[PDB]
Amino acid sequence: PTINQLVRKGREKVRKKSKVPALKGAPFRRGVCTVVRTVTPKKPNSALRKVAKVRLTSGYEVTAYIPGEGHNLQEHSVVLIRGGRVKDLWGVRYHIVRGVYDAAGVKDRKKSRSKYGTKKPKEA
Amino acid sequence: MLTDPIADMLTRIRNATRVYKESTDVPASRFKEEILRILAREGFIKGYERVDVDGKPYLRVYLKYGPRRQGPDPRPEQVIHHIRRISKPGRRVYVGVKEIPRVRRGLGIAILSTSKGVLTDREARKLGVGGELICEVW
RNA sequence: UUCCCGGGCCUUGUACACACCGCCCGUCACGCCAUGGGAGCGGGCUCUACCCGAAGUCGCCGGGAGCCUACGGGCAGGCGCCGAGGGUAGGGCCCGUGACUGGGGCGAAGUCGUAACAAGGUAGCUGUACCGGAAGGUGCGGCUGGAUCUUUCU
RNA sequence: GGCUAAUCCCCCAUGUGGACCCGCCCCUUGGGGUGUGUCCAAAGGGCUUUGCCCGCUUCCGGAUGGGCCCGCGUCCCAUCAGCUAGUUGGUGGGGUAAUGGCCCACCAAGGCGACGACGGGUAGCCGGUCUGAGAGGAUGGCCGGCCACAGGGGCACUGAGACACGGGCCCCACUCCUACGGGAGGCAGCAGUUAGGAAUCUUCCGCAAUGGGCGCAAGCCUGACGGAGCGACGCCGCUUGGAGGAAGAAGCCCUUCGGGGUGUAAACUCCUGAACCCGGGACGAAACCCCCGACGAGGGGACUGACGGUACCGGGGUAAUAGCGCCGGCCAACUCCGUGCCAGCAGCCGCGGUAAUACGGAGGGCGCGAGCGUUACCCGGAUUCACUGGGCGUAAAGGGCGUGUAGGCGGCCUGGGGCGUCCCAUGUGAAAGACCACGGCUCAACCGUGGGGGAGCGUGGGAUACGCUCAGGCUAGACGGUGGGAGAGGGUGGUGGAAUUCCCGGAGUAGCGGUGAAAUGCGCAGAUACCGGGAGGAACGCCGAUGGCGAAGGCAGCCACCUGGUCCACCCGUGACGCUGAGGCGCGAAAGCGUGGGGAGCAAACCGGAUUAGAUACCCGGGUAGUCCACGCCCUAAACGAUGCGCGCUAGGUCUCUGGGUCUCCUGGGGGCCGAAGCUAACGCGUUAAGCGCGCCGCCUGGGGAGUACGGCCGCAAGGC
Ligand SMILES: [Mg+2]
Ligand SMILES: [Mg+2]
Ligand SMILES: [Mg+2]
Ligand SMILES: [Mg+2]
Ligand SMILES: [Mg+2]
Ligand SMILES: [Mg+2]
Ligand SMILES: [Mg+2]
Ligand SMILES: [Mg+2]
Ligand SMILES: [Mg+2]
Ligand SMILES: [Mg+2]
Ligand SMILES: [Mg+2]
Ligand SMILES: [Mg+2]
Ligand SMILES: [Mg+2]
Ligand SMILES: [Mg+2]
Ligand SMILES: [Mg+2]
Ligand SMILES: [Mg+2]
Ligand SMILES: [Mg+2]
Ligand SMILES: [Mg+2]
Ligand SMILES: [Mg+2]
Ligand SMILES: [Mg+2]
Ligand SMILES: [Mg+2]
Ligand SMILES: [Mg+2]
Ligand SMILES: [Mg+2]
Ligand SMILES: [Mg+2]
Ligand SMILES: [Mg+2]
Ligand SMILES: [Mg+2]
Ligand SMILES: [Mg+2]
Ligand SMILES: [Mg+2]
Ligand SMILES: [Mg+2]
Ligand SMILES: [Mg+2]
Ligand SMILES: [Mg+2]
Ligand SMILES: [Mg+2]
Ligand SMILES: [Mg+2]
Ligand SMILES: [Mg+2]
Ligand SMILES: [Mg+2]
Ligand SMILES: [Mg+2]
Ligand SMILES: [Mg+2]
Ligand SMILES: [Mg+2]
Ligand SMILES: [Mg+2]
Ligand SMILES: [Mg+2]
Ligand SMILES: [Mg+2]
Ligand SMILES: [Mg+2]
Ligand SMILES: [Mg+2]
Ligand SMILES: [Mg+2]
Ligand SMILES: [Mg+2]
Ligand SMILES: [Mg+2]
Ligand SMILES: [Mg+2]
Ligand SMILES: [Mg+2]
Ligand SMILES: [Mg+2]
Ligand SMILES: [Mg+2]
Ligand SMILES: [Mg+2]
Ligand SMILES: [Mg+2]
Ligand SMILES: [Mg+2]
Ligand SMILES: [Mg+2]
Ligand SMILES: [Mg+2]
Ligand SMILES: [Mg+2]
Ligand SMILES: [Mg+2]
Ligand SMILES: [Mg+2]
Ligand SMILES: [Mg+2]
Ligand SMILES: [Mg+2]
Ligand SMILES: [Mg+2]
Ligand SMILES: [Mg+2]
Ligand SMILES: [Mg+2]
Ligand SMILES: [Mg+2]
Ligand SMILES: [Mg+2]
Ligand SMILES: [Mg+2]
Ligand SMILES: [Mg+2]
Ligand SMILES: [Mg+2]
Ligand SMILES: [Mg+2]
Ligand SMILES: [Mg+2]
Ligand SMILES: [Mg+2]
Ligand SMILES: [Mg+2]
Ligand SMILES: [Mg+2]
Ligand SMILES: [Mg+2]
Ligand SMILES: [Mg+2]
Ligand SMILES: [Mg+2]
Ligand SMILES: [Mg+2]
Ligand SMILES: [Mg+2]
Ligand SMILES: [Mg+2]
Ligand SMILES: [Mg+2]
Ligand SMILES: [Mg+2]
Ligand SMILES: [Mg+2]
Ligand SMILES: [Mg+2]
Ligand SMILES: [Mg+2]
Ligand SMILES: [Mg+2]
Ligand SMILES: [Mg+2]
Ligand SMILES: [Mg+2]
Ligand SMILES: [Mg+2]
Ligand SMILES: [Mg+2]
Ligand SMILES: [Mg+2]
Ligand SMILES: [Mg+2]
Ligand SMILES: [Mg+2]
Ligand SMILES: [Mg+2]
Ligand SMILES: [Mg+2]
Ligand SMILES: [Mg+2]
Ligand SMILES: [Mg+2]
Ligand SMILES: [Mg+2]
Ligand SMILES: [Mg+2]
Ligand SMILES: [Mg+2]
Ligand SMILES: [Mg+2]
Ligand SMILES: [Mg+2]
Ligand SMILES: [Mg+2]
Ligand SMILES: [Mg+2]
Ligand SMILES: [Mg+2]
Ligand SMILES: [Mg+2]
Ligand SMILES: [Mg+2]
Ligand SMILES: [Mg+2]
Ligand SMILES: [Mg+2]
Ligand SMILES: [Mg+2]
Ligand SMILES: [Mg+2]
Ligand SMILES: [Mg+2]
Ligand SMILES: [Mg+2]
Ligand SMILES: [Mg+2]
Ligand SMILES: [Mg+2]
Ligand SMILES: [Mg+2]
Ligand SMILES: [Mg+2]
Ligand SMILES: [Mg+2]
Ligand SMILES: [Mg+2]
Ligand SMILES: [Mg+2]
Ligand SMILES: [Mg+2]
Ligand SMILES: [Mg+2]
Ligand SMILES: [Mg+2]
Ligand SMILES: [Mg+2]
Ligand SMILES: [Mg+2]
Ligand SMILES: [Mg+2]
Ligand SMILES: [Mg+2]
Ligand SMILES: [Mg+2]
Ligand SMILES: [Mg+2]
Ligand SMILES: [Mg+2]
Ligand SMILES: [Mg+2]
Ligand SMILES: [Mg+2]
Ligand SMILES: [Mg+2]
Ligand SMILES: [Mg+2]
Repeated sequence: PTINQLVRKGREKVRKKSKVPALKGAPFRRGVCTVVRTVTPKKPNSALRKVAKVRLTSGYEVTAYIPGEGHNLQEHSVVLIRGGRVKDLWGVRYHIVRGVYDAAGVKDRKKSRSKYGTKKPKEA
Repeated sequence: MLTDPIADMLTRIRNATRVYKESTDVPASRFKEEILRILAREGFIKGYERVDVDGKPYLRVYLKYGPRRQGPDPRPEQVIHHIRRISKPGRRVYVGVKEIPRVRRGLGIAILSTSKGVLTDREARKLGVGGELICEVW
């Protein structure tokens, strides 16, 4: 565009759209399980993925992954939403944080403890 | 009507040299002459002379090239590799003295028009004045 | 040497490359997600017109209808304008829930079509118009972004 | 209701001076001087009471701190385009410290807006901060400056100053008290409670320091502050040892059973001595005050701590926390086992269905280390909104075409001005921060002192090339004149022949027609084929091109009239009159709409016949709208060169249309094809540029959702933008 054209009109700044209205801006959000169930992932993969419906302190309702080996979450439990997606599932935009509230850390996991929220084992 | 006679002259030179013409006619004016004189002194052209084509003033510009080359494509190096208008009608750039740019680490030149007259970058700095930044050449 | 089967070479088109036993479009059904229209109803704002109108400032009166007085006036008090806010009437706009309804998006992968890609088997595309529930068909005009009877499916 | 003091209130006086009206002078907005008239002052207290202190009154100036005013800069939406009645201005007045529609009266009819008014959304602004090579983007916590608010809203009083957080009045909501009449409250002060939340501290110490208020002082007050406490929240320093120690223990892992690894790692040897105990133990503090001096200057002298018995110094003195992420590629680090499209992983591509360096554990390894990861958010990368620094023939992207408004841009020569532009000086650019230097805490973080830099703006001076401007001049652009052209360019009227259909007549039988083959259909009321005549409508064979014209859509028989564009020669006239062009306005194939006509052929819809598994379709027989004319709408398109307009510049060859020329050829203007340089992702483009440049307009920013929804404008509707 001619310079006079930019003076007239000017470049336009590109707005960014939130991939996560966990929101109220927050990093994490407390919520309550509605359903706890499994789902069947996208085309190239097969498994039973573990998810939960959550009502939120934000007054929001979202599907959340329940990462780990075992999971104790039940229908009425309270839980902390992490954010970040599960790619081969549908519209699951958030993960549940293990170790806090009613979601206990993965039983007997020795390697990456922080993700999965389990404390340090014992030594002989 | 040329919309930018200066850009037009520079471009004529560019096209001329790119086909290895011995010389090129640009329609004459004082300002064009000053720009030329600068080139000629800097060695980008052999020189220029005034001439009447169809009883009209023109500046005939004698271009300058490298020695013949070897291998495929014997065509010689250009003495003017790069000739470019900076300030154009419709965006006119003017620089202060602290802003007069070093061109190609000194191997090139910038031509400014100042109230001391048409200078090169070095000329302008040493004279301590800025002005309109006309073109880059290298 | 036309034809049938298999094959070789050159060329052309191709949306195929698991490579035509290919690909894609589309319909009905099944599962979820977001959305449009939307009767009626819940709350909000805003303007305009009219009515009510606190406090206070200002203006007027302040009178043998009050208080003070050095008779110059002062205070109390009354009235008025303004005025927060309230009501009424209508106009406009924003959320909320919403009977009923339109497509859309995905999804295991089912259903029946065979429109498009090879001249895809009626060349395709297109604006418009009519017909069909829809894919599509046809009319008219345009484009080359076209190759040298019917007769399926994998 | 009554008593009473004052530095409380009021009256006369003195008028240094001052205020006001009027006159005069100088300055020029209401600044300064002057004269007459008028009007306005005061407060007392303490002392060693003969002199001094603390005060009081009027005036002039200073200083500091504010009010008001102007230029410029200050986010998103045009699906917000028109907004405005004290609105815009005037005279007079009110009000204030003061200008002002700040307010009222009267008069005029104005003011603002595409350079974005009005509307909606969001938001305290800045010094700075984060990021970035920079430009830029993002942000404004803490600290400094300004603004604003003190539960919501309005209002004023008091005062130098407020429309007043811990002042007042009223209204509303809320909490409490209530004898039901009525009252009381305001932590966005410190600390603390509670609710909400992913989440944010002690109801600490102290007036010792700095600062603030009052007081002559002594002194009092100060949740400002100076500290301490809590939280790896950040930054910085420090520790978990140091040296010796195997041709290399055990355990654990790999094993080709030969061995390889963890690894000098450990044990162990020696050495040092974080923690810890003892002792000493601050700086921050010198004034206020006392003495001499005159309550001064000067000189001298003494009191004064939360932090704290802390930091620190001296003596003693124990080997004394390590974890967290990763190890398929991006990316530094590989093997074994378990699991078998499971369980799981996952930032992206992807990994897992029997050898998994990708899941889980183990060994080992890499990276950081009192931390390491994660999520969220900002810049980055992203040249992915491209000023630096991008694009549009086929990838997204040239507007259907024109006319032109605003605006943007502008040939050659001369002169004036000096607005842009440039240069010097100067003021401003607070402090903090950033930078540099030196220094202070053992270092650093942190801090001090100093230096420099700095866009922008104000004032003064200078320069004149370029841009602007004014004045003059030229003719190379542009238009004109004269004289030649070629043309399906447009409008109007007329006219010609071939053909189809129908009607009339002659002659003439038995079929014609149609398809792959057929059938419907037409023919004994005589068709088809042949001849003659009539009527009507629509379109123009050959010429015809690989041609011409037009801005595009588009334009083809012949004739006449009206009319647009354009090319060449002459070089005659004007003298930059130019280019582009948001809006606007006009044109705009076909189909479609309205009112009237017209109707031969063709023909969506439709009615039939075949083909087919089926048919709505492809083929066949009919057939209405429509196609044609008038007038008025519609405004789309593969409206295509999928290529905006103009200008200059950069090899040729070849065919062609149309001018001029001394006509092989050359010289203009068109249409094509190959191809220089060059360009391009390639295909291709190449003097008809997709090359090299300049001006202006339009347009693009992953694919879908979608040219959809909502809004608005237009339209009779369809539907368009
Ligand atoms: Mg919500
Ligand atoms: Mg030459
Ligand atoms: Mg500057
Ligand atoms: Mg064969
Ligand atoms: Mg062979
Ligand atoms: Mg081969
Ligand atoms: Mg072949
Ligand atoms: Mg093709
Ligand atoms: Mg493929
Ligand atoms: Mg395949
Ligand atoms: Mg009233
Ligand atoms: Mg009264
Ligand atoms: Mg009223
Ligand atoms: Mg619905
Ligand atoms: Mg097909
Ligand atoms: Mg078809
Ligand atoms: Mg076809
Ligand atoms: Mg069609
Ligand atoms: Mg229909
Ligand atoms: Mg049909
Ligand atoms: Mg067609
Ligand atoms: Mg395409
Ligand atoms: Mg085609
Ligand atoms: Mg069949
Ligand atoms: Mg009394
Ligand atoms: Mg009393
Ligand atoms: Mg008395
Ligand atoms: Mg008094
Ligand atoms: Mg007196
Ligand atoms: Mg006097
Ligand atoms: Mg002052
Ligand atoms: Mg909208
Ligand atoms: Mg009004
Ligand atoms: Mg006042
Ligand atoms: Mg006035
Ligand atoms: Mg303006
Ligand atoms: Mg706000
Ligand atoms: Mg930086
Ligand atoms: Mg900002
Ligand atoms: Mg601050
Ligand atoms: Mg308020
Ligand atoms: Mg209040
Ligand atoms: Mg309030
Ligand atoms: Mg206030
Ligand atoms: Mg308070
Ligand atoms: Mg809570
Ligand atoms: Mg604290
Ligand atoms: Mg103190
Ligand atoms: Mg003090
Ligand atoms: Mg005092
Ligand atoms: Mg403090
Ligand atoms: Mg050692
Ligand atoms: Mg071993
Ligand atoms: Mg020892
Ligand atoms: Mg001391
Ligand atoms: Mg001390
Ligand atoms: Mg004495
Ligand atoms: Mg002294
Ligand atoms: Mg010690
Ligand atoms: Mg020792
Ligand atoms: Mg040890
Ligand atoms: Mg690697
Ligand atoms: Mg992992
Ligand atoms: Mg196995
Ligand atoms: Mg295995
Ligand atoms: Mg495998
Ligand atoms: Mg592994
Ligand atoms: Mg991995
Ligand atoms: Mg692993
Ligand atoms: Mg390890
Ligand atoms: Mg550290
Ligand atoms: Mg960028
Ligand atoms: Mg960059
Ligand atoms: Mg983008
Ligand atoms: Mg650019
Ligand atoms: Mg810049
Ligand atoms: Mg691009
Ligand atoms: Mg076009
Ligand atoms: Mg103009
Ligand atoms: Mg010029
Ligand atoms: Mg100047
Ligand atoms: Mg300066
Ligand atoms: Mg500074
Ligand atoms: Mg400093
Ligand atoms: Mg910086
Ligand atoms: Mg030091
Ligand atoms: Mg510093
Ligand atoms: Mg100046
Ligand atoms: Mg001069
Ligand atoms: Mg001049
Ligand atoms: Mg101009
Ligand atoms: Mg002139
Ligand atoms: Mg003529
Ligand atoms: Mg014609
Ligand atoms: Mg005609
Ligand atoms: Mg006839
Ligand atoms: Mg007959
Ligand atoms: Mg007969
Ligand atoms: Mg019959
Ligand atoms: Mg019959
Ligand atoms: Mg006949
Ligand atoms: Mg007829
Ligand atoms: Mg022909
Ligand atoms: Mg055409
Ligand atoms: Mg004509
Ligand atoms: Mg003519
Ligand atoms: Mg002449
Ligand atoms: Mg003349
Ligand atoms: Mg134009
Ligand atoms: Mg226009
Ligand atoms: Mg049309
Ligand atoms: Mg039509
Ligand atoms: Mg009609
Ligand atoms: Mg027919
Ligand atoms: Mg049939
Ligand atoms: Mg038919
Ligand atoms: Mg395109
Ligand atoms: Mg287009
Ligand atoms: Mg362009
Ligand atoms: Mg040619
Ligand atoms: Mg000739
Ligand atoms: Mg030509
Ligand atoms: Mg080439
Ligand atoms: Mg190439
Ligand atoms: Mg070519
Ligand atoms: Mg050219
Ligand atoms: Mg040329
Ligand atoms: Mg061109
Ligand atoms: Mg290109
Ligand atoms: Mg998208
Ligand atoms: Mg459309
Ligand atoms: Mg309508
Ligand atoms: Mg349509």
